[PDB]
Amino acid sequence: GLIVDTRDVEERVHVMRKTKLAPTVAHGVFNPEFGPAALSNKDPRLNEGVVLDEVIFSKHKSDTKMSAEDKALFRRCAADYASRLHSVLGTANAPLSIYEAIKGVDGLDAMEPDTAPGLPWALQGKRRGALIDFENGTVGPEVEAALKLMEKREYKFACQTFLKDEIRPMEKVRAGKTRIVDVLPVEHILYTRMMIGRFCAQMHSNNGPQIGSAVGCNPDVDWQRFGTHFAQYRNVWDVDYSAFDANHCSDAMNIMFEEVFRTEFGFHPNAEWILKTLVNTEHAYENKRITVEGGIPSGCSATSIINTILNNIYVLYALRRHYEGVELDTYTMISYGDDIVVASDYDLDFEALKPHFKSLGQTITPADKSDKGFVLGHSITDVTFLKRHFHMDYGTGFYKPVMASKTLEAILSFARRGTIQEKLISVAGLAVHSGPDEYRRLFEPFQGLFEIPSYRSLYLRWVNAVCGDAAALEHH
RNA sequence: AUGGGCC
RNA sequence: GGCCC
Ligand SMILES: [Mg+2]
Ligand SMILES: [Mg+2]
Repeated sequence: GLIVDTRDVEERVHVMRKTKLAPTVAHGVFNPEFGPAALSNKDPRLNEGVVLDEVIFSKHKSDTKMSAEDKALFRRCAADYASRLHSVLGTANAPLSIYEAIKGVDGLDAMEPDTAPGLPWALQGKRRGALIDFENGTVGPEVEAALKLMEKREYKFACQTFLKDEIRPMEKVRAGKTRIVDVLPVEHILYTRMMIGRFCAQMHSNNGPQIGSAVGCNPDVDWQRFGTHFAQYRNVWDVDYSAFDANHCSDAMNIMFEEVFRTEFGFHPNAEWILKTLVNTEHAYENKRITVEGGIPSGCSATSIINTILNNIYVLYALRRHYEGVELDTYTMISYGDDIVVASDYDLDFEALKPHFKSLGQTITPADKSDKGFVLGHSITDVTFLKRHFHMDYGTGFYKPVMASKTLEAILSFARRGTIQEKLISVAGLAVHSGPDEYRRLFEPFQGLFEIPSYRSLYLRWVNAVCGDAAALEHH
């Protein structure tokens, strides 16, 4: 978004730490073009004269402003999408109890007991268990006091910046393109869950093309559902954004929140108010305090669902800004945050749509880059969604999420000390869809050192997961 | 080092 | 704990 202020405060918030990721035996063998993200300025792998802390805020280039006519247009799309959405989810969106916000419900995971609390708790050595009782689902004085404030709508907060200790393409490491997480205070997360926790549960349970969202899906078993759905259309588009999160303009955010979370849909009046506190935020990084306008704080605030809803409304608004008579049935789409798959039988011109996404401050481009702009005819077996391809399992005939072996190799070449065993059994679950031969190759560097799940066991597990009867069929 | 999914 | 946004 738009960085309006850049002040320097005396007290300092720490981030620059060492990476917990370490090279495994696989690394020496596979030799991936991947590595831990740069977390320091003194990182020897960084390109000369490349200032880390400067490349982290280079995503905030502007809070694009919309005219009155586009705003009224956007509002129309938001209300149309809100309509479909709640039409499918229902309208039992009353607040959750504090107990229910902490433990969650069906469709909603409980809160994480041992993660960061945000500010200003980080300036007091307090963990999450020190503020909240994740057992009995209870909160302490500070929190409760903070809840009243939020009830009063007089709550003020700041985001704590964290560099993401993940593996990335070496090109992005060297370019110091480490991604960051805007850790919000723990009370904010909780209150958000109270205000919109039921809604999020419903979204997770109802994931699919109908609501245009994959949040809460399980690739292993939903690829079949999503795959058959999309192979059903003439055109399919793998659309990429750049800085989706950052490029949400206040206009757009403010209109979605107003349109999707109205009290008539069952929401407590504070739902709209809490979300709106994500627009203009103050971000604390070491000795720096940075006030930003526009953009959704990445990681802490039903971030995925908000990013997904917006994505749906962006597509409907672009199409409508270019074509006449466009409705939600004109096309079909599933998204997960910024990740998106769009499909239609009309020769929709996504090359012409670019400017219209620009009118929102968003930059769309084809996934398959080598191709000059968006083409037509592409089928679902060409796109990526959630870093997985849609391939046909020749054993069952079901679609299966296949990850690129280069990616898998990367994942297997770095690990957090003392978790290699768990991680493997975890990655095996993903590798099984590559096939027997690839599966063997991938884990070969680990054989005789860890327990590698057999291809057969994970395969049988999958077949049942995806379609229990298909398993029974193989027995009749 | 996180929101949220999925194991 | 691990992956995916
Ligand atoms: Mg502004
Ligand atoms: Mg994609």
